[PDB]
Amino acid sequence: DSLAVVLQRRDWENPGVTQLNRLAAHPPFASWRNSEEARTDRPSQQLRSLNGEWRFAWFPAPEAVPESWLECDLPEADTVVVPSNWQMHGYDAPIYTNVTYPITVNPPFVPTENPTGCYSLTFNVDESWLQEGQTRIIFDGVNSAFHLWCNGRWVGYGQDSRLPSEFDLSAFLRAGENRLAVMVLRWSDGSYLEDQDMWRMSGIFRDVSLLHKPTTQISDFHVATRFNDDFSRAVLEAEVQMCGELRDYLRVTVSLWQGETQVASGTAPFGYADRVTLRLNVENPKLWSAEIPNLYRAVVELHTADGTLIEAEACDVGFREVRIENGLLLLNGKPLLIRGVNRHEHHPLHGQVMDEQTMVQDILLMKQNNFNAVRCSHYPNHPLWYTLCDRYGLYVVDEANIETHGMVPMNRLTDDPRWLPAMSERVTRMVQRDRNHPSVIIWSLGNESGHGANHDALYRWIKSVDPSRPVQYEGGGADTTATDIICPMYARVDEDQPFPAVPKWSIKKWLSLPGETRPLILCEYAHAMGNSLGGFAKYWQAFRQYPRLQGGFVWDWVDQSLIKYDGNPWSAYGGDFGDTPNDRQFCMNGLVFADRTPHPALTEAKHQQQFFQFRLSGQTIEVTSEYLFRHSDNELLHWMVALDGKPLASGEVPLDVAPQGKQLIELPELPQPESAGQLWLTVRVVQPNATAWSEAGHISAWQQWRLAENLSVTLPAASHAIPHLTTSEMDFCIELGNKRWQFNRQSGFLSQMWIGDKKQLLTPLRDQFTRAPLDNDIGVSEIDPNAWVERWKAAGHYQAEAALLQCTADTLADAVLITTAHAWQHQGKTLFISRKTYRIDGSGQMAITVDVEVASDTPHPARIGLNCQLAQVAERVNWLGLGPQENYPDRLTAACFDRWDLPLSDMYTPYVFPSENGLRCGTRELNYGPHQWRGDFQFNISRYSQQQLMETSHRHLLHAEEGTWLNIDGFHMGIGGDDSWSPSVGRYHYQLVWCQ
Amino acid sequence: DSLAVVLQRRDWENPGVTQLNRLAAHPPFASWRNSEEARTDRPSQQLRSLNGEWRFAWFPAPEAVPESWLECDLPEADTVVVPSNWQMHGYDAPIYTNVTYPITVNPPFVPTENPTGCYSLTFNVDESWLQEGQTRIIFDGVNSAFHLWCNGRWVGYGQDSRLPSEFDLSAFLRAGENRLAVMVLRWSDGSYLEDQDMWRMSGIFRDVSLLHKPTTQISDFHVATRFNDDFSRAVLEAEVQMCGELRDYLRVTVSLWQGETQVASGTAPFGYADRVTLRLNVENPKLWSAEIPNLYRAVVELHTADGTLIEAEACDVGFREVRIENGLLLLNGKPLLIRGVNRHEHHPLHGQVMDEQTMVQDILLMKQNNFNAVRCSHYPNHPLWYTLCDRYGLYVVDEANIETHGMVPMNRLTDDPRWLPAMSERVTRMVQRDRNHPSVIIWSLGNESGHGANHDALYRWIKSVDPSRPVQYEGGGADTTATDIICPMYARVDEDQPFPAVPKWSIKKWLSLPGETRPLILCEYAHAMGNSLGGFAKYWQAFRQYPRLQGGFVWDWVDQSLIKYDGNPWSAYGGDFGDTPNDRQFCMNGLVFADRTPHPALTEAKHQQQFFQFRLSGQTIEVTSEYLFRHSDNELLHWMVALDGKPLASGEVPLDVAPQGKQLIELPELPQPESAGQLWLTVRVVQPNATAWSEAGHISAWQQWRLAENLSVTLPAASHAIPHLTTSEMDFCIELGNKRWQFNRQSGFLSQMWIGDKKQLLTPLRDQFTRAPLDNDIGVSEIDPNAWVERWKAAGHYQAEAALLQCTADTLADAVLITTAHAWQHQGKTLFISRKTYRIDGSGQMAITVDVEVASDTPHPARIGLNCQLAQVAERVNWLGLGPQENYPDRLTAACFDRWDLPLSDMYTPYVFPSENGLRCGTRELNYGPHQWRGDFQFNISRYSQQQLMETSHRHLLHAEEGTWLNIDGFHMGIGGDDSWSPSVGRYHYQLVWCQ
Repeated sequence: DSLAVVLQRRDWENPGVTQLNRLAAHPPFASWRNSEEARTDRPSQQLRSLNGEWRFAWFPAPEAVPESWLECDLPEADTVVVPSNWQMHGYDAPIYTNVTYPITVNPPFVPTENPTGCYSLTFNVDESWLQEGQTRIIFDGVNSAFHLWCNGRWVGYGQDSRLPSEFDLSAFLRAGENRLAVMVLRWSDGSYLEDQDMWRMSGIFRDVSLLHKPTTQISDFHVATRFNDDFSRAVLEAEVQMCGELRDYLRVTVSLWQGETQVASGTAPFGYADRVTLRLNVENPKLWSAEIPNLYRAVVELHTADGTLIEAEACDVGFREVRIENGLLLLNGKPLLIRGVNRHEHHPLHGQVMDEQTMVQDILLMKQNNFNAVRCSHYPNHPLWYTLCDRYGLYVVDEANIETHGMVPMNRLTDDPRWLPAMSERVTRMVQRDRNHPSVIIWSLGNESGHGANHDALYRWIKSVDPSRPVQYEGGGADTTATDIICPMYARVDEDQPFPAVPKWSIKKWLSLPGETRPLILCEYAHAMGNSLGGFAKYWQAFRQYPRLQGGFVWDWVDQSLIKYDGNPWSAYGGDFGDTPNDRQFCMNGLVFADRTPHPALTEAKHQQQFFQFRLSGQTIEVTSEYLFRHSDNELLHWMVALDGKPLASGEVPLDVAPQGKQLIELPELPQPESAGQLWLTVRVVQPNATAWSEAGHISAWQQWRLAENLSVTLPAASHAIPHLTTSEMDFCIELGNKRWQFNRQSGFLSQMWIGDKKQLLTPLRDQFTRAPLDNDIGVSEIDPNAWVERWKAAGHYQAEAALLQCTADTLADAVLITTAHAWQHQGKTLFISRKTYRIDGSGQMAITVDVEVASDTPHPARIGLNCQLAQVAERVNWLGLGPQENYPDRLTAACFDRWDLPLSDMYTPYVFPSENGLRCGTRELNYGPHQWRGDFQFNISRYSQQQLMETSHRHLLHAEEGTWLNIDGFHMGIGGDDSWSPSVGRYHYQLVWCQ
Repeated sequence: DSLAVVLQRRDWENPGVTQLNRLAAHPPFASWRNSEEARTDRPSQQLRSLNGEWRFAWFPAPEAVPESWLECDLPEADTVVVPSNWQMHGYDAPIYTNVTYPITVNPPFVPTENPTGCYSLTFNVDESWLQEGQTRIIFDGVNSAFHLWCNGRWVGYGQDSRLPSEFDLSAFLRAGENRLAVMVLRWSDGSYLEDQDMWRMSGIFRDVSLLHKPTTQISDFHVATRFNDDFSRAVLEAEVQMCGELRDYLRVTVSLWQGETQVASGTAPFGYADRVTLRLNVENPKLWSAEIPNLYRAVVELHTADGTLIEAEACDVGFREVRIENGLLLLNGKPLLIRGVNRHEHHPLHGQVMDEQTMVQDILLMKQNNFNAVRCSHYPNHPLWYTLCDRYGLYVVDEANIETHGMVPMNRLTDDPRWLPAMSERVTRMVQRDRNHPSVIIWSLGNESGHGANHDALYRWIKSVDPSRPVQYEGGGADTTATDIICPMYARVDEDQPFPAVPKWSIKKWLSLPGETRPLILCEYAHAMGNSLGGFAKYWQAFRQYPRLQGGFVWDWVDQSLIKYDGNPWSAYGGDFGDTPNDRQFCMNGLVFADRTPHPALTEAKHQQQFFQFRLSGQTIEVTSEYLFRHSDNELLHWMVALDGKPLASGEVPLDVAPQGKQLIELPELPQPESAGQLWLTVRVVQPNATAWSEAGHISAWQQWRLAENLSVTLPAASHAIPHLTTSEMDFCIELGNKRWQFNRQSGFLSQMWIGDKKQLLTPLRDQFTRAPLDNDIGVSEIDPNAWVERWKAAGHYQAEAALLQCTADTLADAVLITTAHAWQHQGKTLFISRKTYRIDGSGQMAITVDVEVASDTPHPARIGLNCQLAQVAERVNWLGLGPQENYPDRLTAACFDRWDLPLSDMYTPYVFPSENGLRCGTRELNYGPHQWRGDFQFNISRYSQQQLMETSHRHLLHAEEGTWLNIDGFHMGIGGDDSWSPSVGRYHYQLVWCQ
C-alpha cells in the first residue's frame, strides 16, 4: 500500500494500462428500492453523495509526497470543496494551449515535475450498508489520472477523466468510520490524447458519489426503438442484463409510463443466462424532436417471483429515428437543419466544474435563439446535461475525448496499434454510458485527430454496437471510410482552399465530388470572435439552397475567460497568469460571456437562424415555417409600417401554417403617403405564451422590406447671407451669426468650429483610412505576410502622412466654397488622394463632398471617412438607420432600419480585446447633442480613440478619453469571420450634410 | 524486484494488462552489418542465439517460490534444454480438452494452484555489445504468461505465447557475466482466449534469441505489390521506417536481387520524419504461386551519405495478387482450388517444440500429395515456417490465436469491449509480424469464437491496414459482416443441418443463399479419424462442379500423440496420463502419424486431390490439367492394359498440356482378346525428374476405366462323383477324397473342414451382422441415442442369437445339396433371416448362396457376410481386386483393380484405436494359403477378432489370436466421415465359391 511501491510502476507512463480493477461502464444508476420513487425520479437513499469539504495537499512530484499521508491528514493540508479544482485555488497556474503541447513531445513519457493533488476525506458509513450488499464509489470525473486508497489500502488506478470511473469498495470498507485517499496527477499518458484547445487544468471536477447495491443487481440495459413506415406502430427493445447468483424465481419487468399513466408493460424471467429480452408494442407514440421533447419514463424492475421488489432502475426514453438515405439525415422521416453550437464546458468562477443552474440557463439561452443542436467539444459532458437535453429538446452530437492535434504528423498515434486499447476505452465507455438517451443522435470519434486505422476500427465497432446513429469524424479530410457524416472544418462557401492531403474545398464542390453521396454538416464554422459571426448569412443561404448541406455548429458558445483580480474582476486570457507558451485571446470565442451576458453576435445568430422565412409579393406576405413536426400554434405576427422612422400603420395576424407548409397573409390597404422618404414594412413574429424555455411575448423572427419610396422633394439650402469669409494667411475663418468655422490653411482640415463661444472640436476633422487590429486581419500573426493588418502596415497606411495641397476656392452668391485635396504618401509612394469640397450655406448647413481615389497596387484601405473628437459629451446617441445593435457591411442582416436612440455606453460593446467596434451602418440621419448629420453613411461613436484601441490589449485597461470620438465613414470593408488564421473578408465619393 | 512485490498485482488475472514495457512488434530481423551477408541469408553475428542448458525449478503456486531464486540457482533446480517444455519432463501431466475448460470457468480469475516454471540462465556478454548500441532479447514463444528478471532486476511482463515477445535489455545488462531469470505461469487471463482443442501445455516452446542493434536502427517496413491488367508491369512499395536520432546524411536503399543478379533498386533520404517511401518498377516479373515459388531477395539498407553501411535488413518478397471479385478468389488473375490441411504444431518427442527438419519434412510430404494450402490451427506458427512456405510454394491461411469455444455462450467474451485490448493485441501483432510474406494469403480472425463486435472491429482494422488479403472468420454462422470468405465448419454436401442461430446448410444451399456473393471455402471438413476421409470424392465433385466453392482444409495433418513407455513406446491420447477431464481418442486425426509414417487415408487424399482429370472416349483419352500458371513439362503418362490382372499392352506418352487446357491422347490399337473377363485401362502420370520436393519417378495422378468385358464362358462344375454324405444325427459329413466337410445339424453352420488330416476351421463358419465401433458411429457417445453403435446395441444386433431351422436337403446326381436357414432374434423380435445353400461338386468347389432379409424397423445391419477363424497362418495374402491398400464402399475411389499380394502384417492397419479395418472391397478372387474364394465380394483378413477389436482400446494392447480371422462380406455400409459427433453414413443375396 506504500507510495514507494505503488508509484514505482509509473502506470501513468504506460499506454497499455488504462484501468486497474475498474468496474464495467454502465448508464447512470440510482438503485431505487421502490417503483414509485424510480418512476417519479425522486432521490434514492442508496445513492449517497459525498460532495463536501475534503483535505488537499499539493506536491511538485508524486515522489515528494511523504508516506505520512496514507495514515492521517497532513498538518499543511487545506480544506477544499469537492468537486473543485486546485488550479483555481492558486496552487499552480493553469495554461491554455492551442496546438503546441504544454508538456514535452515524447510519448508516452511525461515530465518528471508532475503536480500531484493529494485529495482525502474521512467519512462514516452505516452498518446497514456493510452487513450486506455491494457498495461502490463512482467518480464522475477526475483529471486526468488518479490512484485510490481506501483506509490505507490500495484499491486500484484510473484514467479517462471526462468519463465516470467506478470501483468496488465493499471489500475495503468496514466499521463505517473510514478514510478515502485519492492521489491525482496533472500529467499522464492520456494527456497525449487529451490535447483539447482548452485550459490545461486538473483536479476532481465532477461529483463524487457513493452507490450501494444488493448482491444481485441489474448490470446493463439498452433501450432501442424501431418504427413502421408511418410511425404509427413501434416496438421497444428493453434488453436487460443482470449479475450475481441466478435464481429461477427472479423476474424482470419493463413498464412504460406516459407521465403518471402506464401505457405498455411486460415481464419475463431470466434466460446468456443473465440477459433477458423484452419487446413492448406502442401505438400512436408521441414522437421526439427538438421542437417537441416528448418523454417516456420506462422503469426496469428486478423483482421476486412473489412480487417483492429487489432493485428498480429507470431511464427516460424518447421515440425517434435517425438514419441516412439518399444523402439526407432523416429525423422521424424528415430532413434535419442543424443549427448547432460547440458548447465548451467552462465556468467563470469554478473552472470546468458544472452545475445544474448553469446548465439549465445555457439550455434556455440556446433554445431562445433557435439553436437546436449541440456538440460537446471535445468530450462527453456531465451526465445530467443529456437528461436536460432530452427534457427540453436538443439534438446532441457526442464527441469522444480524443485529440492529438499537436503531434507531428497528426495521425502518428491513431495509426499505431499500441494505442488501440486507450482509444477503444475512451470511445466504448462513452458509447455504453450514453447510448440510451434519445437526444444524442450522432456519435463523433474526435476532432481532426488524423485518420489512421484505429479510427476505422472504432467506427466499425460503433456501427456494430449501436446501428441507430450515424457516426461522424472530421479527421483525414473528413471524407474517409471512418465517417458517415462528412464534417470538414471551416470549409468556405465558394472560395476553394486546396491544401495537401487535407484540402478545404468549397462546400458546394465537396457536395459535387464524384462518388460522394454522404450528407455534409460543418464540424466547425462561423468563428464567433467578438464582433464576428460574418458570412453567417452566406452560410445560411447555402444551407437553405442545397438539400444535402445540413447546417453546422457555430463555435463556440461560452467564453473561456477566467476571473482575475487586480480587487476589480477583469476577464483574462492565456498568458495573463504567467503561463507560457500560451495562445493569447484565441480562448475568447463565445456567443455569450462567461457570466452569460449576451454578446452582440448572439442577436445576429438568432436572426439568421430563425425558423420563419418571409417573401413579399405586392400586398400579401408569404410565410414559410421550417418546422417539420410542430404547428405554429404559439405565434402571432406583428406587421408595422414606418416612413423614415415614424410609424404609420400596424396590425397583428395570428399564424396558422403547417410544417414545411406555406401561409399567405393579406395585408390591409397600406397607407401611401405623398411625403418624401422610404416606406418600410417590418414584420415580427411573437410568441404570446411563455414556453418551457421562453417568456410570454418572446420574439422568434423578424424581417423587413423596402416599400414605395418618394424621392426627397423640397430642401432649399441657405436663406439670404453672403458670408465675408475672413481670409487670413493661417486659416480661413467663416462666421454666420453665433456659429463660426475655422479651416487651417497649412493642414487643409477643419480645425475648430464655434457655437457662440464654446469650442466643439477637440481634434481637427481628418480622414481615417485605418481601423483597429481585427482578429481575422491578424490571422496567425504576432509575422504572417498574408495577414491583412500586416499588409496594411507594410503598405504604411497606419503611417501614411497627409500632405496638404491647394485648389482653395472662395465665396459664392449666398455661401462660401472651400475646395482642397491631400496626398498621403508612405516612403514617397502616394497611397491615396482625396479631393474635398466644403459648402456652408446661409442656414448653417455644411455640405462636404469628398472624392477619394486609391492606388491599385496598395492593399484595400480599411475605411473611407472622416474622424474627429467632439468636445460635446452627451448621454445618448440618436440615429435613423440600421440598429439598434451594432452592425457591419458584411453583418448588416440582423440590423433593422428604424429611428434608434441609445446611451453612449451602449455605443461601445464590451469586447475584452479592444478593436474597431460600435459601428452603425445605413444611418441616414445622426443626432448627438446639438449637432446632426444626414445622408447615407456608417459611423461609430465612442470615448476611446482608434489609437488607444490598437494599443490597449485588455478592455479593463481602457481609459475614457476627453470629449467624444466620432468616425463617420462613407465606406468600410467587411470583417470576415470564416476563420481566424487567414484573411476572411479604387475611386470612391461620399456626401455628408452637417447641421445643428 | 522481489516476488512478494511483483506478484502482488496479479497481472495474470487482469484482462486489461497484456504487456509491460514490451517493445513493438516487427518482422523478424538479423541486424546484418554487411549487404552481401544480408542478401545471401548468411547468419548474422549480431543475432546470438541463447538456446542451451538452463536451470529450472517447479512450484505448485507462484507464491511458493522462495526469494532465494533471484540471486542464485536453487540447489534442487535441474538442468533443462531450451526451447523445451517442463510438462514432458514429468513435472506435471499435460491435459487435453476439447470443449470444457481445463480450469474453472470464471474469467478473468484463474485457479490459485498455478504451476510456475522457474527458468533461469547464467551467461556472458561481450563488452563490444555493451559500450554502444541497443541489445534486446527476443522470446519467440513463452506459454502462456511470464515475467522477466535480468540480473536480479525486474524488466517487464509478457503474454501472447504464440507470438514473439521482445524487451529492451541494454539498460539492465552490463559487465557481460550476467543472469537471466524468467518465471512462467501455466494459467493466466489469456487462457480464456487460449482454449485450443489441443494439449494444455506450457514452458518456453520456441527459440530464445539475443539481438544487438545500433542506436539508430531500422524499425519497420512493409513491402506491398500492385500489378497492371496483364501482370507484365508491376511496382514495389518498400515503405520503410526507422527510429532514433535523425541525421540529414542518413540514407536508405532498397535493392531487388533476382538471385545473384540485381534487377531494380532505389535510394532516398528520410522524410513522418522517420518514414521514407520507395517505389521500384519491375518488368515481366516471375510471379509467385504454389506451383512456382519464385523468390525475390529485397534488401533494405540503412547506409550513410558517404556510403558506409550501418544496418542492413532483407526479406524474401514474392509477386502475387489475392483479391475477391464476382464471388471468386483470384490468385494472379486465376481462380483458386484450396486443397488445404490444418497443420497442428505437435512433435512426438518434444511436445510443441518445432524444428527445421520436421518442418521441412512436413512440407515435403504435404507437397507430395497435392496439398497446396495450409491453415496454422489455431495460432501463428514458427517464423521459419512461413519462410519455408514461400521457398517451396504453399498458400497459408494465418489464424490469430483466439479460441473461446467452451464459454457459455460462445460470444460472451468477444462482445464485451473490455477484451478489445487483448484481442487487438493477439490479432495486430500477428498481422504486423507476418504481413511481408507472400505465401500468407488469407488472414483468419479465429475459429468459431462467437460473433460479437470485437470481431467486426478487428476485421475492419485488418482491412484498413493490409487491403491486399481477404479476411476469413468462421464464427457466428460464418456469414456475418466480419468475414470476406464464408468458411463454415463441416457443412455437408447435400444434407441440411438447420441449427438455431448457427445452422449448417448444405454447401450448395449456402452458395444459393439470397444476397450472398462471397466465395465459400470449407474451414474444416473431411475429419481424418483413422480409416476415415469419407465423402472426400463427393466433396471434390462438388468443389469441381461449383465455381464459387473453392475447396477446404482436411483436418488435420499430424497426429497429436505423445509417446508413453510401459519401456516399449506406445502412442497415447487424453486420459492415459491420469488427466481428467479429457477427450479420449479425439486427439487422433492425422493424415500421418506423429513420426510421419503415412496413414492409409493419405493415399486416398492424394488420389482425390490430383491435378489431372481424365475422360475416356473410345480409344482416345482426354487429359485436363488443373494447373493455372505452369505447364506440365515434368510429366509422362503410363497407360497399361490388363485382363483380370495380367498385363496385355502398355505404353508411355509424354504430356504437353496448357494450364486449364486439354490434351487428347490417341492410344494404339488396344488388344481385343477373346478370353473371358474384364479388360481394364490404367493410366498413371509419373514425374520422371526429381523436383525440390519429390524424387525421380514421382507418381502425381492415376485413374482407371473398364474396357470391353467378355462374359465368363466355360466353367463345368464337378467331374464324376456322387457323394454318399454320411447322414448322422449330430452332423452331415461329406467326404470327397482327402477333403472332408462337416456340417453341424444343431447349429446349422460349417463346423470343420478337412484337408487330409489337418484341421482348417478353428471357428465355425457363421454370418456376421456387426462391425467394431466406428468413430462416426460413436459420434459423441460414451449415451447418444442417435449414435449408430448405440442404435445397433439398442436393436441388439451385437447380442442377436442365431436360432437354427431346417430345410436340410440331400445329394443330387453329382453333388450334395444342403439348404438351411436361421433366425436371429433379440428379446423375441426377429432382426434378420437368411437362407443358405451349400453345394460341393465332384471337383471340390463349394458354392454357397445366401439370401438375407432384414426387418425394416431395425436399424441397417453393419455388414452381411460370413466370418470364421482359419487354422492356416500364411505369410502373405493374394487377391485380384481393388487395392493394394485397404478400401471401403464409400472410400473405394483410390482403390485400383489389380492382382495384389501383401504380407499378412500389411493386411491390418496400425490404428491406435482398434476397430474394423483391413477391408478390401471388389475382390473377385482371393488367395490365402491353400484355399481360394472367387466371385465378387469384400473382405478383411487379420489375426485379431472383431470382439477383441471392440474390447481393446489401444493398439499396443492387442494380442495376436491363434490362426487367422476372415470376414468375407457380400455387402457393407460406408464409414461416413463428414463429422465425428453424429451419423455420417432390406433383402440381400451373395454367391461365393470355395476352392483350393
